[PDB]
Amino acid sequence: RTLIVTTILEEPYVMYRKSDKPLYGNDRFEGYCLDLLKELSNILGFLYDVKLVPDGKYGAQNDKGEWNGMVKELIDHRADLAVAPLTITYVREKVIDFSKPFMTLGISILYRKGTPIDSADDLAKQTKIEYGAVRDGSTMTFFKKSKISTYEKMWAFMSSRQQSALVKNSDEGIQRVLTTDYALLMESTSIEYVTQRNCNLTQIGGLIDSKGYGVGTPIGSPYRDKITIAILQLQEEGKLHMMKEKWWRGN
Ligand SMILES: N[C@@H](Cn1ccc(=O)n(Cc2ccccc2C(=O)O)c1=O)C(=O)O
Ligand SMILES: [Cl-]
Repeated sequence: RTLIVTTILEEPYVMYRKSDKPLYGNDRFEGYCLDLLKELSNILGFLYDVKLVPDGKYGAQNDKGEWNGMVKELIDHRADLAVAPLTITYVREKVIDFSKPFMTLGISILYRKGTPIDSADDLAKQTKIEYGAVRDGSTMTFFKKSKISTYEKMWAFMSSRQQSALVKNSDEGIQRVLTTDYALLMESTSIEYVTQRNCNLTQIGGLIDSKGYGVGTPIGSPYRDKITIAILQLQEEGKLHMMKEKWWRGN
């Protein structure tokens, strides 16, 4: 059985290789998730075929309980595994299984260096520095559903200034931090990726929430626990660290 692996284009997890050489099948791709998949294949001993998810979505549910994205590929048994920066969540666990996480991350703050600002409190108790998040993304949702006193104030701040505090996308948000007295709330993985490449930017404070990326499988898949095992081995031997450094390290 050659396993079908659903995944999604997302830098630096999954990208097309910058090459016109005759590369076919799995060889067309590179990135952290491709390296992880290669290690998993070698530990477990499986053949695999990487397939980009056709609708280009991670996976969410409609009012009819119908799913899309990589999650739907697994549910429909059109993929054996999903190896991507796919968040392990309560709603997804109802319909698919996940290995234990290969990466743990959380919302944090991206801002300029050399400022007194040190945490989320330093932003909430002031208005001279604008702060927001990518509109309609996981990060904004967190602040909109959070009952944590301090994050309720931040959302009340971001929302009252929806037009200029909530950006269109990461690229826009990053440029906004670079070109104005602005702080962007974004996942720690992305902040790390951007700060490695912009010496003028830095992360502020610690993790605001916590979640992990896991390998998705259909419910009952006999590969799930084996993949967890392999992940732990990689973690313990320092391979996940070197895999992360390989892709994240900048100049
Ligand atoms: N992990 C998410 C998808 N995903 C993946 C990488 C990632 O950086 N983000 C964060 C993100 C991407 C684009 C725009 C906004 C945001 C955000 O942090 O809100 C994700 O939401 C999921 O599983 O649905
Ligand atoms: Cl588990």
